[PDB]
Amino acid sequence: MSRGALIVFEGLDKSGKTTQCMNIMESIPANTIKYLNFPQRSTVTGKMIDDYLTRKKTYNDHIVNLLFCANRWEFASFIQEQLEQGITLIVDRYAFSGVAYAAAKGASMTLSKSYESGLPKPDLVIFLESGSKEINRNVGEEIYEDVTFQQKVLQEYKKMIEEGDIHWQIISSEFEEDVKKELIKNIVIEAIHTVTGPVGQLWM
Amino acid sequence: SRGALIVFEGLDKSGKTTQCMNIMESIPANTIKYLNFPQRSTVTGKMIDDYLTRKKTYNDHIVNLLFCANRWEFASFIQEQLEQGITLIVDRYAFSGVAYAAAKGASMTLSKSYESGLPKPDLVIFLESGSKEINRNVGEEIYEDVTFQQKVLQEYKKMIEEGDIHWQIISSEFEEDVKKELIKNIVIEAIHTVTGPVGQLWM
Ligand SMILES: Cc1cn([C@H]2C[C@H](O)[C@@H](COP(=O)(O)OP(=O)(O)O)O2)c(=O)[nH]c1=O
Ligand SMILES: Cc1cn([C@H]2C[C@H](O)[C@@H](COP(=O)(O)OP(=O)(O)O)O2)c(=O)[nH]c1=O
Ligand SMILES: [Mg+2]
Repeated sequence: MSRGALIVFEGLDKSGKTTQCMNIMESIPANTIKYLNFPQRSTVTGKMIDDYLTRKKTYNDHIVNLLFCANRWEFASFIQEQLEQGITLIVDRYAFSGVAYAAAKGASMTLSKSYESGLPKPDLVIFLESGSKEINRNVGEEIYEDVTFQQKVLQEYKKMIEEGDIHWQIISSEFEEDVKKELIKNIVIEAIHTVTGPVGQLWM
Repeated sequence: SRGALIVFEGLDKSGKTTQCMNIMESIPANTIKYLNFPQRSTVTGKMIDDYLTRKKTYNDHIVNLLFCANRWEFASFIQEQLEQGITLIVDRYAFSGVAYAAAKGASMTLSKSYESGLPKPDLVIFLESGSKEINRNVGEEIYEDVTFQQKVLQEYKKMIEEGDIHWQIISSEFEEDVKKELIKNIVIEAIHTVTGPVGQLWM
C-alpha cells in the first residue's frame, strides 16, 4: 500500500547509469532509499563474477550466465523485504541485463527469461541510451567491452522493450546532462509517491 | 598424490549419508573432509532447503540453477583441498543435478553444460536401492515420489553408460556390515591410486 518502489536502471557499458544512480541517491531522503547493484560482489558468486569480468579467471558462457542469475536470486528476499518496509530500491542492472547479455553471447532470449522468472517485478525500468560517443567509449578494459558485441546487446534490449509487459522508460542520449538529471529525478520521486499494492513477480 | 575426489550418488533414501559417515569414522579425520550437496549453509543452500521442504516454490529452471550454482560456490574450495592433499567425501554432486533436472524434463546435454568445468570426481559410488529403500519415499520432501524416483533412475543409468567417469554400483543385497566394509575398501583403495592433476568434468 505504501511499500517502497523498485526502480531499475539498464543500459550498455558506459551509458552513465551508475552516475545517474548516484544522482538519484543524493537527491532523495537518505533513510528511505537504498542502492543495490548487480552483480552484487559481496557474495561468493559475486566474487566469481568479479573474477570473470576482470579477466582473472574464465568460465563457460553457460556458467557465467547462471552465476549472474543466481547472484540476483541470492537477493530476491532482501529486495522483497526492503520494499515491504517502505524502502525504495534503486537497482543498477537486473534481470534485463542478464537476458540481454546472455542472449548477445548466443543464448535464447526466452530460455533466459525463465531463469529470472519469479524475481520481484520492477515498477519502473529506466533505460539510458548511449550515443556514438558513448558506444565508442568501450575501450575494452572489462571482458564485455567490444563494439559489435555492445550492438548485439543493444538489439536484445530492444526486443525486451518491445514486448510491453514491463513498464520501461527510455531516456534519449541527446539530453544535456543537467536535463537528464532532472528528468530522471522527477519520474523516480513520482514512482515513490504513488507506488501501491503488493510486490509483483517478474515474467510469471 | 593429491586428494581423491570421491562422490556418492543414489536415489532418495538410498543410504548415502549413512555410508558417507561410516567412511568419516574409519579414516584419519585429518586428511579427509565431508561435503554435502546441496550445501545448506549458503544463501542458495537455504533457498534449496525451503524448496525441498515446500516452504517456497520456484520454476523448475530456477531450482536446477540454484543447485548448480550451489556446487559452483564450492568449486574453488574443492580444487584447493584436493591439491593440498585432502580427500573429499562428497554427498551428491553434478550427477544428482543432471539426473533430477532431466527427470523433470530438462535436456541432459544442456544440464551437463552447466556442470561443465567443475572438479572431476575420481570415483563415484552409486548406492543401488532395494524395495525397502524405494518404498521409503513417501512424499516427505518434494521429490520422494516413487514414480518420479523411477525416472531419476533412468537418468542415472544413462550417465553410468557413458564410459566417461569411474563408477561403482554397490548392490542393495549386501547387509550393513559387509556393505560398510566394501565401500570402506574401494574408498581406501581409491585414495591410494590417485595420480595426475585434478581433472575437469565434462570439459
Ligand atoms: C547484472 C549483469 C551484468 N552483466 C555485465 C554488465 C557489465 O558488462 C558487467 C558489469 O556490470 P556492472 O556491475 O553494472 O558494471 P558496469 O558499470 O560496467 O555496467 O556485467 C551481465 O553480463 N549480466 C548480468 O546479469
Ligand atoms: C545435489 C542435488 C540434489 N537434488 C535433490 C536430491 C534430493 O531429492 C534432495 C536432497 O538431497 P540430500 O540433501 O542429499 O538428502 P537426500 O539425498 O537424503 O535426499 O536434493 C537435486 O534435485 N539436484 C541436485 O543437484
Ligand atoms: Mg531425500
